[PDB]
Amino acid sequence: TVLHVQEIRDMTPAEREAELDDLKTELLNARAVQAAGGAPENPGRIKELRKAIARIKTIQGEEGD
Amino acid sequence: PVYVDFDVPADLEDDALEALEVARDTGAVKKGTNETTKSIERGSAELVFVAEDVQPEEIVMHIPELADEKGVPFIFVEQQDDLGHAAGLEVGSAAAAVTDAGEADADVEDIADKVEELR
Amino acid sequence: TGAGTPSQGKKNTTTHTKCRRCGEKSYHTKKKVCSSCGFGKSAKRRDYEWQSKAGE
Amino acid sequence: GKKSKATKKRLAKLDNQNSRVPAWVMLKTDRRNHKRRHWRRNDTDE
Amino acid sequence: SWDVIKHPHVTEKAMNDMDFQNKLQFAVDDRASKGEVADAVEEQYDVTVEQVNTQNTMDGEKKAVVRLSEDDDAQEVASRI
Amino acid sequence: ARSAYSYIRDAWENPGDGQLAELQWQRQQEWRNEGAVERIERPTRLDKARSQGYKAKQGVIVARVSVRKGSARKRRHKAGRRSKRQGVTRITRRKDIQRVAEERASRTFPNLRVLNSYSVGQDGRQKWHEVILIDPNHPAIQNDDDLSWICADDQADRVFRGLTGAGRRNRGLSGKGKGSEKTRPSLRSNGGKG
RNA sequence: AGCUUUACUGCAGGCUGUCGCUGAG
RNA sequence: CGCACGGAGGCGAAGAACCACAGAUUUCCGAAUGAGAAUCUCUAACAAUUGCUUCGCGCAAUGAGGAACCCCGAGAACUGAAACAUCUCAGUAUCGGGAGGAACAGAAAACGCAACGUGAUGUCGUUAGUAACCGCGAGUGAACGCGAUACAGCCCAAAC
Ligand SMILES: [Cl-]
Ligand SMILES: [Cl-]
Ligand SMILES: [K+]
Ligand SMILES: [Mg+2]
Ligand SMILES: [Mg+2]
Ligand SMILES: [Mg+2]
Ligand SMILES: [Mg+2]
Ligand SMILES: [Mg+2]
Ligand SMILES: [Mg+2]
Ligand SMILES: [Mg+2]
Ligand SMILES: [Mg+2]
Ligand SMILES: [Mg+2]
Ligand SMILES: [Mg+2]
Ligand code: NA
Ligand code: NA
Ligand code: NA
Ligand code: NA
Ligand code: NA
Ligand code: NA
Ligand code: NA
Ligand code: NA
Ligand code: NA
Ligand code: NA
Ligand code: NA
Repeated sequence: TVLHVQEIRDMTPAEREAELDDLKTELLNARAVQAAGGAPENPGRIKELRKAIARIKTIQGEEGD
Repeated sequence: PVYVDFDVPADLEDDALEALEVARDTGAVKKGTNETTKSIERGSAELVFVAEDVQPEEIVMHIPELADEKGVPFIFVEQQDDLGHAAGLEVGSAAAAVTDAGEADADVEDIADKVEELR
Repeated sequence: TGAGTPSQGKKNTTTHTKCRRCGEKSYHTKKKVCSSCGFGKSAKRRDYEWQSKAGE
Repeated sequence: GKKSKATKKRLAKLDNQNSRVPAWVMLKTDRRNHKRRHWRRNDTDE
Repeated sequence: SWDVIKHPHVTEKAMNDMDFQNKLQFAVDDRASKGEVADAVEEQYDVTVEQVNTQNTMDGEKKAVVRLSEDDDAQEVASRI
Repeated sequence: ARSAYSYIRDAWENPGDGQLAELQWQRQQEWRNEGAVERIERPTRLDKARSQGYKAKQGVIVARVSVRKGSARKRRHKAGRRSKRQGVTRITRRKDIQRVAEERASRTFPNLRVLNSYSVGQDGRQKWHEVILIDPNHPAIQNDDDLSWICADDQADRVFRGLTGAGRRNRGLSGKGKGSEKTRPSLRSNGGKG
């Protein structure tokens, strides 16, 4: 959603890796907030964060990084 | 070993192989037991060579007695790759025959005689 | 001593355990052989024709 | 008894499986865990 | 590839270690050693790890009790998340 | 004229006479000290090997195998049996020693396939057979118009399914007419009565 | 069905001759 | 936004859902193959057996599975004979080894309606419960040929 396939492909190898580490961190902080039973959640995004990472990783494979 | 009834002196074997080398370049030779065997049978054999390091021995056992009942002279060689090399092959050879020497007819002749004498 | 109830009290030995290969609780930890799939005895999986009716 | 790391994971899972069907699943399906195991009354593997 | 840190283990007991001993507790991957748990933590939060204690929980996950140096303050670190 | 080979052949018609006799009395001494399966660089009976498909080429292997002589090594019954089935001493196996030899060889060389085998004598308590095996995976053979046939998948483990020459003979498939009612096309399809 | 024996019939096993391995005077 | 009809939230006209083909990812144990181990652990690995070989695991092979079918080996007993031993149950059950999408067989040292004839092999129908076997008891039991199906014929060893 907020992140599309093209946008990922228009990135440079170093831009994807950077975007990856970004997503991972957001994900980790979403999980942390969930660990604390934090309700300011948005269940739809924690689900998205995982798909995004999958997409970025998938493209890195396709693009040879 | 089983088909060998006499030991050929190193020196004699040296001369023999020598004649063989000139035999191929001056006259004609047959390489390989099958070809050798046919020479002895067809009579076109003058001097035949047999290696002493053949395994299985059946491959050559028949040469001695065959040559006798054909008057064709024969001599033994220790190595197998030495006879093969002398005949001009990259590989070894269990037996070879000088089908009409060449500028060696003199030598071959004496070698044939030297062996008869060697009993 | 009765072979019944009174002899049931000493049974605190572990033999058959979850099998690393087939997942059944048949791995004899003392024999190191699975009574179900043959793990530890056979590379091939344990199987017999008598495990079903002859014509089936 | 001395449990290994693998045995511990399995026991752990069995404990988790030993929970109830969440209340919302009842509603979500307009309306039972057949795998409820008691430590005393039942017997796990291994 | 598996990540080392899974998430913060927040429970009353976890708090006490945080407020009273400058310790943070994490649910980490069970294939991670104390040393790996140490690094990962320092990298993800920019702090200095003094000691790490682990436990393989009856939940199937591995718990780590990490003590920070006097320089860092567990409470403040845990707050930003 | 006679081939040199014909002499090897003619000598083996009477392994108990002539030079061959002395040869055997000697070899078997070394043989009795070798193992169950011995790979050998050259066929002891060249004529026979070549006659059976042998070839001085890459991927063609030969190994001598020794098997014990005699009837079946059988265990006496440990439960009720009618007199008919109480035998031990006179029972013989339905597979001949040469076939046992071909199998032991093929198991020694898991990647190879049995092409054929031939006898090379026996002493008082054992028989020796030389088995010719082929590497179905070597390109030297995959490209040989005379042997590439053994490369097909359906030739896998041919010796264990009795597709060998000694196999088919032992299966009573020699005759194409009278006497082979229970053998062709297979022992099993004929109810195992062959 | 277990058991017995100079019940009937067989089967292991032991002993013994013979052939092969096995050759020289 | 599976079964799964809740709560919250989200995705889709940047064409999602869903379907087809192709690709990515694909933890640990497992033939399980670096070594050990009840799915974990210890310090670079085709373990083991082979073929080729630059003789170095460099290039390859094997292993295990599968509903039954198929091929090669090992091979009962209850039962029937109104007892029972040969016979029968039966080359059945069961066991060992192994192939393939089918196996196996197969181009005559055949047949032998004996012929001035047929012409690789399976299989189906028949020949026939015939011939043959058998305490000649109970029982057991083909083939050639014929009508069909489908058809296809070749390569070495040796001589030179
Ligand atoms: Cl094979
Ligand atoms: Cl006819
Ligand atoms: K019976
Ligand atoms: Mg009792
Ligand atoms: Mg609980
Ligand atoms: Mg500890
Ligand atoms: Mg009785
Ligand atoms: Mg392993
Ligand atoms: Mg009866
Ligand atoms: Mg068939
Ligand atoms: Mg009667
Ligand atoms: Mg019958
Ligand atoms: Mg007939
Ligand atoms: Na219990
Ligand atoms: Na957790
Ligand atoms: Na093999
Ligand atoms: Na028969
Ligand atoms: Na009784
Ligand atoms: Na997958
Ligand atoms: Na391999
Ligand atoms: Na190597
Ligand atoms: Na009766
Ligand atoms: Na009776
Ligand atoms: Na009878």
